[PDB]
Amino acid sequence: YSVLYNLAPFFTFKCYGVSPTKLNDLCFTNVYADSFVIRGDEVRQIAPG
Amino acid sequence: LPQGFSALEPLVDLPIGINITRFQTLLALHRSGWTAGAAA
Amino acid sequence: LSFELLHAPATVCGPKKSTNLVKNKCVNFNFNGLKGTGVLTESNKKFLPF
Amino acid sequence: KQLSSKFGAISSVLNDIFSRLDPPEAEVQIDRLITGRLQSLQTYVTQQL
Ligand SMILES: *[C@@H]1O[C@H](CO)[C@@H](O)[C@H](O)[C@H]1NC(C)=O
Repeated sequence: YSVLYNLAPFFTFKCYGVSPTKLNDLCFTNVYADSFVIRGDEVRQIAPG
Repeated sequence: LPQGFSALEPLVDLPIGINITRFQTLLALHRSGWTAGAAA
Repeated sequence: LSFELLHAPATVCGPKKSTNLVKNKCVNFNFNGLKGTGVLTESNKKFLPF
Repeated sequence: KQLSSKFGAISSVLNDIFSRLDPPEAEVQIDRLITGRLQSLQTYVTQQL
């Protein structure tokens, strides 16, 4: 939680779900990290619901 | 099948994460053409 | 990224903090990031490996 | 058993909800949990009296 953040200038870390302040007290069995690239204002399309 | 109660504990769990729809069982032929023992 | 729990125990946990197994006090405790009640004493019931 | 019942919530444990769900959120969830428990205990008290 410290190598992917506070290395570059600020990212667009605006998301709904798990709290950024709750990342230091949460246990998860498995994580599915998928990476992709989009164009322009399609960030809103990547959202639950 | 013998008459009795015997639970089966989970020996190991495999996170294979693939589609499985058909299963095939293998056997062996004893060489000592070949002789096949009793296997029910 | 998806942060979900499954039937298997959580192998990866966010809290690193300061590892300790100290006792002989009585205030309050936390286990696996989940609050609860009870005093961690001896267990005569042997668990299965899974 | 009614205490162990989820009453149509995400989980029956308040501590897991507090450690996972957003602290601004889950207020409705814990409210429905406590009012279901209140209904169960008031039924128990009425039948006991
Ligand atoms: C597995 O394959 C069968 C037959 O091709 C198909 O009907 C089924 O939807 C598949 N399951 C998954 C999870 O892909």
